[PDB]
Amino acid sequence: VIGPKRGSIVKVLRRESYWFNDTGKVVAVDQAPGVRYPVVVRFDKVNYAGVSTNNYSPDELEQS
Amino acid sequence: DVAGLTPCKESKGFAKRQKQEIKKLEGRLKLYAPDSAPALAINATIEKTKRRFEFYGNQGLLCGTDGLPHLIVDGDQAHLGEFVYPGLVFLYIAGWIGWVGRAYLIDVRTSKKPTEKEIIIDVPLALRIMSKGLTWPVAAIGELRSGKLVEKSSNITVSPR
Amino acid sequence: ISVVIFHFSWKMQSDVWGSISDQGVVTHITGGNFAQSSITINGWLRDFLWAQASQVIQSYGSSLSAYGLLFLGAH
Amino acid sequence: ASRFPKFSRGLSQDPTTRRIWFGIATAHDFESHDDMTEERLYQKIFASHFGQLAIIFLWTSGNLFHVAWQGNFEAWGQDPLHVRPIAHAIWDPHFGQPAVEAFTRGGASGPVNIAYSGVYQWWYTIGLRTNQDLYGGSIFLLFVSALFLIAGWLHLQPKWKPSVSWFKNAESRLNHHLSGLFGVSSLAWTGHLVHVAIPESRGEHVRWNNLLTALPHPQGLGPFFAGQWNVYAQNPDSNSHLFGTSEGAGTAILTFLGGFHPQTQSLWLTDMAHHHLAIAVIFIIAGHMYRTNFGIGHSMKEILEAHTPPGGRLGRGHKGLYDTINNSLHFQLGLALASLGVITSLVAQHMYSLPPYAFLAQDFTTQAALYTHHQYIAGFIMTGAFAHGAIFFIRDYNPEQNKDNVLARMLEHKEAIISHLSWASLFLGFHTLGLYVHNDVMLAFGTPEKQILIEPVFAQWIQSAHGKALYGFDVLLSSADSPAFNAGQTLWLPGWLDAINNNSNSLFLTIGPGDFLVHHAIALGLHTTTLILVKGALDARGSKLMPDKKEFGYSFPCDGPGRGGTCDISAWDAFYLAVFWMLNTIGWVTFYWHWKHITLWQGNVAQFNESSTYLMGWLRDYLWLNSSQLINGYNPFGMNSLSVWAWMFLFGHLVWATGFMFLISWRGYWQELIETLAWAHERTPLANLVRWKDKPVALSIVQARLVGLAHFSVGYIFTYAAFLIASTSGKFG
Amino acid sequence: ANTALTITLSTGALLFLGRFVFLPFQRDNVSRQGLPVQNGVTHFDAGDSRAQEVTSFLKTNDPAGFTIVDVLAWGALGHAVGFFILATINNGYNPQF
Amino acid sequence: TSISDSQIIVALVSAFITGILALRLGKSLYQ
Amino acid sequence: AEWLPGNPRPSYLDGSAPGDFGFDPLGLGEVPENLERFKESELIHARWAMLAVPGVLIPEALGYGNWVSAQKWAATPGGQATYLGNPVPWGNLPVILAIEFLAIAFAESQRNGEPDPEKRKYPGGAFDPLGFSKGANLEELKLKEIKNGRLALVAFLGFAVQAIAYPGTGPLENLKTHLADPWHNTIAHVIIP
Amino acid sequence: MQDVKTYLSTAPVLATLWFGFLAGLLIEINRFFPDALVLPL
Ligand code: CLA
Ligand code: CLA
Ligand code: CLA
Ligand code: CLA
Ligand code: CLA
Ligand SMILES: CC1=C(/C=C/C(C)=C/C=C/C(C)=C/C=C/C=C(C)/C=C/C=C(C)/C=C/C2=C(C)CCCC2(C)C)C(C)(C)CCC1
Ligand SMILES: CC1=C(/C=C/C(C)=C/C=C/C(C)=C/C=C/C=C(C)/C=C/C=C(C)/C=C/C2=C(C)CCCC2(C)C)C(C)(C)CCC1
Ligand SMILES: CC1=C(/C=C/C(C)=C/C=C/C(C)=C/C=C/C=C(C)/C=C/C=C(C)/C=C/C2=C(C)CCCC2(C)C)C(C)(C)CCC1
Repeated sequence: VIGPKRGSIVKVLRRESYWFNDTGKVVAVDQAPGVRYPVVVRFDKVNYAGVSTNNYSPDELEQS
Repeated sequence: DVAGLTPCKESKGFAKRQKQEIKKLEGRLKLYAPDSAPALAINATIEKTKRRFEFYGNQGLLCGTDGLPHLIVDGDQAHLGEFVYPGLVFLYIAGWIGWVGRAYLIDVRTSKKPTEKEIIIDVPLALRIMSKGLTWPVAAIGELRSGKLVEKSSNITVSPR
Repeated sequence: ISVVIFHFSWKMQSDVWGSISDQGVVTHITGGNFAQSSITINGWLRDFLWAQASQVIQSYGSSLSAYGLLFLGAH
Repeated sequence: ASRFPKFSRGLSQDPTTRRIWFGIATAHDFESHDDMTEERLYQKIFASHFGQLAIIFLWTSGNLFHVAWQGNFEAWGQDPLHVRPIAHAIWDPHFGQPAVEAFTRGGASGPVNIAYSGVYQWWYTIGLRTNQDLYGGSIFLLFVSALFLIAGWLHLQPKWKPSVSWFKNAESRLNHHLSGLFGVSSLAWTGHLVHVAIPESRGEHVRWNNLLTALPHPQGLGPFFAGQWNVYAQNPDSNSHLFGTSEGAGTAILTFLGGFHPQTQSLWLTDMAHHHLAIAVIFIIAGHMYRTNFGIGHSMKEILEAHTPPGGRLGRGHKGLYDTINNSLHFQLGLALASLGVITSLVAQHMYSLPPYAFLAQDFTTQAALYTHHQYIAGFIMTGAFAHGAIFFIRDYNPEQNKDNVLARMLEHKEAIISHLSWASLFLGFHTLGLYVHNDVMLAFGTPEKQILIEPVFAQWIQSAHGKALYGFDVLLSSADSPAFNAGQTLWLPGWLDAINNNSNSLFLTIGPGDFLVHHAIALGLHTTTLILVKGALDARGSKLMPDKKEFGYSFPCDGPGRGGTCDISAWDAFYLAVFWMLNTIGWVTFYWHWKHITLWQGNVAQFNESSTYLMGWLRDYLWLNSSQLINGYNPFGMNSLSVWAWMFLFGHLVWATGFMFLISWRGYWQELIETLAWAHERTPLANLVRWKDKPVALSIVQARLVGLAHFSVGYIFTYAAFLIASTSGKFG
Repeated sequence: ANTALTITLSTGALLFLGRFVFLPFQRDNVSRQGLPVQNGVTHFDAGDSRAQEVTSFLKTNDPAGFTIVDVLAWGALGHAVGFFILATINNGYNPQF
Repeated sequence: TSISDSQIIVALVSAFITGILALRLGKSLYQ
Repeated sequence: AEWLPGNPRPSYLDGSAPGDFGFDPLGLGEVPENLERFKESELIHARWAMLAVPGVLIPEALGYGNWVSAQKWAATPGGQATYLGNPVPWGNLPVILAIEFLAIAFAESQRNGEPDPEKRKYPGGAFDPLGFSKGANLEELKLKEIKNGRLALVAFLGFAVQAIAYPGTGPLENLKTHLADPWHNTIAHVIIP
Repeated sequence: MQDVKTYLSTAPVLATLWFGFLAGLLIEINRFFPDALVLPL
């Protein structure tokens, strides 16, 4: 596999993210070799633009 | 006397203001018949003013140059009823309100649709939360000591540095 | 609209509104100073905004004190 | 192609009028110019500093020359309490005869201006007596400014240009500036006071032709080198002394009396001489602290590294601060402006209560103008300090070298700082406004006894600790048994207690509930302006709305309407928003000072004590009441010498409203209107022959904000200055 | 009060303090702090011709390393102490505690 | 006492020289 | 343990050091080198207080006045300091203080310039002319030293606070007053009047 | 009645009810205990 399991709770380590130090649910992880941000994270609260989902690389997500 | 303020009982300016207000009310009264409702209203005004000034005199308020009660908020034992006692009452009420609001927010973050609970308040839940504010300081100290009052800095969103 | 109502108020208090005596002498609320004071912005500041505002700011302690309270609150 | 903004290729290639505006407005941002090297930057800054010094000295020399040429300095000196100072003559071709004869004051032969800068009192105190003295001073200062211009040109030449390392020599610069610039200058000034000012105030005439002949003390330099310095304080001036006259004069040159001169209501010249001597000694000693070339001193960097708490509460402490501060000119500018603003506030607060110049306390308009001047200057300087701190964070802050030191820790918990400033501002504003509205409603309903009048007992306790016996606290120089009172009763207390127990002056004025409310309003203003400025400084590098704000610079318009809208998201916009609050706060401060002093000078302080507790009193008994003579400067029945101040009053109102125009309507309306007008000009006959070269465009967003701010500030300053001077000089009371 | 005696005694006392009891401490502190550095390197190493330490004026033959600059510094401190003493003795101010 | 015309012209000449030096410094700052 | 029975000890205070009862509610000794500095400072402070207490009690017991009024000569101009009643010919204000400064600076400098912390606390050598280090009772002697030392430290703090409480009175006179009316003259006169 | 109770539980209706009750309480208190600057105790 690439990153966290599907449905797992992950905490964001991206400093520039609206959800830094916030918990989200993993929706899908793409196993295609070459994708830089394969992990899809759903969040309970929206950002300023109104989006509640984003893409992260496994190295900037930690398990709870 | 606590900054050169005389007690309002023997303050000449306080009595002068009493006399001036009563005289103004009586002057307003002279133009109405004794049995008329406006006359009753003005006489009620006069009684209200008299009792107000007697009450102010009886509590040992400090009047300055002329008649104006001045409040001492340094913690003096002779003036605890001006700021410390009502201040504590305010602190109890304000802490009540905030504590119960916080409790309601906590109790609606576990709901499936918290935003609907914030725009449409769960009145039974809200009321049984509000009932808990009687002993709010004890709960606040308990949560502070147990560590359930303050969120750890590692779980709070912060902007880049 | 503000300038229109100010012009109406000053013109009426100056040239129209007033009191007439038994002899027939007509005195006006302001005194007919619109013809010589409205030509100057200082005249508007002094003879209208400053002179005619003496009552709203001295209304405290009377039945017009609510007008002074709302004057300051609107400010 | 090398157009007017020769320091910016992008502006030069702009085919609009924006090129001209931004070339005018970005000239002194040397770091932003193209092909800019740190060496050239430092040398340009050095030469610009020389130019500013030359300009300042020219300004003061022009003041001297105009007072000498068109003033009544000699007549004023012969009779200070009944002569109005003259600033300069007026030659306005637009005046009428009534204006010519209205402005002929001060015993002049034509229209003149009456000075309110205190230069007459200041020059009389320091020994200047005749117009020839002032002319000589003006010529000397012209020479000094010429010398500084020559130096500024010289150090820009190839063989006299300093190096970057020379500019970064912090220890040598501090040593020289503390020892010579501060200490030796004060030593020279006390030498002047001993040799010229004091003998002049005692009737003697000491000039350059008899400096080596005139003996400052009968026992000259004997007791100085014998260690028996008390000889220089044996015979102080009596209380019957008349300034400038030998009657009642003494022989002491360095006294320690304290208090005020009974006849001039000002500090003793000998006390100021001893002051300057003492601080000169202290500064000269302090300037020997750092290590320059002789193996003794301190290493400031090592001092900063050494100062780290072992417990880790401050992190790494002050490690890396030396390089951060020495490499960043914006940090140095911010620190300098912070200190200068604090010191300007100190000057304003200390010269009204402790007047250093003779017959300056009697000049009420001069005192009020000086206080308002220096307070507004201080406020602007503080805003500049915070703006340059923000610029430091954006352009000069490196997180790599500043790792876990005090600056990084401020950036780390900036949310706590901003939230606590918000809480303090909210609490102060809510409760002060609520108390004021409560008092307003109680006065409105005819029941003044129901006011919430809180006695400022803490400040009154401090006053009692300073010797004020009015409040009866009897502690710390208000009590005879206090050790401080016993220690001081021999040296200054005889004068200090007499001066502070005199209620006719402004030394520790009596305060009450109105003073409590207005000081809390002042605290609200300071806290809110600081909130805005610190929020701008700490959110300058980024935020949740704009994490990459550092790449966009200091002053950028916005980030577009995305993410909900990003108007005023830059730190420059925080400064823009804080200028309004500082103007408001200094307005409150000066309003309080002015009203307190009007009711003090007129002798009826009961008006302030009774009316300052509610805002209708502020509107009616201060603003409406004191503007009656102002607005009557010119009327249908004539005009008087206050017509100029009435005209400036209205002028400031107009500029304030024009600032409103530039602040409300933002850009697009005017761009479309200018499009229409360009079409109209291009289609009009006999006028399409005339063509513009720069395409006319509406003002930019940042430029619009700055222009509106400038209009707002100019209107504020002119309106309040006109009102202040007209109401303090129309009734000399 | 004797000016010469007081000045001489204070200057000698502070010179002795600087030469015998405080010389090692001052030497250790100047060794720890060292020359002020501009950015990584010293001011002279950064290209400041006027920041070079004056070795010729700092040469000394005193076995403990006492330099003429140190002599001036400790003598200035001693003179300051002596003049403080002289001015306070010849003062006439008695707080009477 | 009042200043004379000789003093006035001396001040004017000094100001003219200071203006020359100012223009020189401005030209030195320009390039 | 010790200072509070059953209380867990802080890790940095094992109990081997003399007087180590584990009393550190504020955690001032968390940093080891700061703890060593605190040990040295505690010993110096305690020794000074030990030497100070007899210099406060004996002169008052012998009728030469209390310690608060011991400097009272220096406050007056021309105090003419005395020792056991006999005036001190060299006891003018500008010589004894200079002698103090120079001599104490010498001793303080010699002490500051020794590397070993153990000798920074217990130098020995020339400071033990009567031995008292050859025997095996050395450690318990250190414990006795620190015990009398903290006791004297609290005693001198009591001297000072009582000096503020009753100016013009000596500690031994305060003891006499307590012996006179032990149930009317106590600390309660100051904290709850 | 479920929908009516839900509407009455909305933020503005509940705010109106609560603030009106508070205002009535304060007004009645001032009716019986007026013009007091000091809490008597
Ligand atoms: C926008 C800037 C500004 C302006 C226009 C003014 C304007 C004024 N100030 Mg303010 N002031 C300001 C900023 C400003 N101030 C700030 C930032 C400070 C804080 C440092 C002060 C502190 C201050 C004080 C403390 C005083 C004034 C005074 C004055 C007034 C007299 C004019 C003057 O300053 O003489 C201009 C004079 C000069 C340019 C000459 C100054 C040079 C000195 C004398 C150098 C001395 C060193 C000497 C050369 C060394 C000798 C060398 C060798 C022999 C050893 C005038 C109203 C005075 C006043 O109100 O009197 C009525 C007064 O007492 N100001
Ligand atoms: C020692 C004082 C000092 C120094 C050396 C500097 C130097 C600098 N500042 Mg700082 N600043 C200062 C004080 C100082 N400032 C103060 C006191 C404030 C608070 C008001 C500021 C606020 C400030 C801001 C907010 C900014 C700077 C910027 C700058 C840089 C560029 C300035 C520029 O483009 O000039 C050109 C000069 C101007 C554009 C000024 C034009 C004239 C103004 C608008 C006033 C005009 C008023 C009125 C029209 C005239 C009178 C009319 C009459 C009828 C009454 C430069 C490094 C800028 C910077 O670093 O960019 C990143 C920047 O953004 N400064
Ligand atoms: C009189 C005008 C005015 C007032 C009252 C305020 C008030 C406030 N400003 Mg604003 N501001 C103003 C003008 C004003 N500003 C102007 C001209 C500028 C320049 C653009 C700014 C720029 C500015 C900035 C940049 C900042 C503020 C901030 C603040 C807050 C400061 C803290 C405070 O006082 O809390 C007390 C609160 C008040 C005084 C607000 C009024 C409260 C009312 C009276 C109570 C409600 C009454 C009633 C129930 C409502 C009835 C309505 C309806 C329900 C019927 C506060 C909300 C700062 C802030 O928000 O920090 C927290 C901040 O960052 N302001
Ligand atoms: C009762 C308190 C006390 C105790 C138990 C100790 C115990 C110790 N000290 Mg410490 N010391 C004390 C007080 C004390 N000292 C004071 C007050 C000072 C300051 C002068 C010192 C200064 C000191 C130094 C500088 C050194 C020691 C050392 C030692 C050790 C070896 C000497 C010894 O056994 O002392 C035995 C102590 C006694 C038997 C106390 C007897 C009391 C005598 C007779 C004096 C009492 C006279 C009188 C009442 C007070 C007047 C004072 C007088 C000097 C005029 C041992 C651990 C040495 C060490 O550990 O190195 C290995 C060491 O280097 N101590
Ligand atoms: C923050 C600013 C502020 C403050 C501190 C006050 C304070 C006060 N105002 Mg003012 N007022 C303000 C703003 C403010 N007002 C504003 C903005 C306005 C304009 C709308 C007014 C207009 C105004 C008027 C017109 C009047 C007042 C009055 C009063 C007084 C009593 C009001 C009242 O209901 O008390 C009565 C006491 C209570 C309601 C007590 C609280 C009861 C709750 C339910 C607690 C119940 C007990 C609790 C559960 C247990 C506590 C413990 C127990 C031991 C006690 C009080 C001194 C009145 C007065 O008397 O003037 C002196 C009055 O006539 N004010
Ligand atoms: C942003 C920033 C900046 C700026 C800042 C600022 C601007 C600040 C300010 C600040 C300030 C503005 C401060 C102030 C302070 C003050 C203080 C701190 C005070 C103190 C006081 C005291 C300590 C006192 C004492 C006393 C008294 C009380 C009286 C009597 C005498 C005595 C002395 C005892 C910079 C650039 C740097 C950088 C970055 C950051
Ligand atoms: C050879 C030798 C020796 C000896 C030597 C000696 C002894 C030396 C000395 C030296 C010295 C001895 C030096 C000194 C110096 C000093 C100084 C350098 C000072 C300064 C001062 C000052 C600067 C002051 C000032 C002042 C005062 C205080 C008063 C008046 C005012 C005034 C501020 C001005 C012998 C035999 C041992 C042998 C070996 C070698
Ligand atoms: C005597 C004479 C005459 C005439 C004369 C005249 C005509 C004169 C003029 C004069 C003038 C007409 C003068 C002017 C002056 C000016 C000045 C002195 C200025 C200064 C300035 C500065 C110094 C600076 C500036 C700046 C700026 C503003 C910007 C850039 C930078 C700088 C800083 C460079 C006659 C024929 C009658 C006859 C006889 C001879």
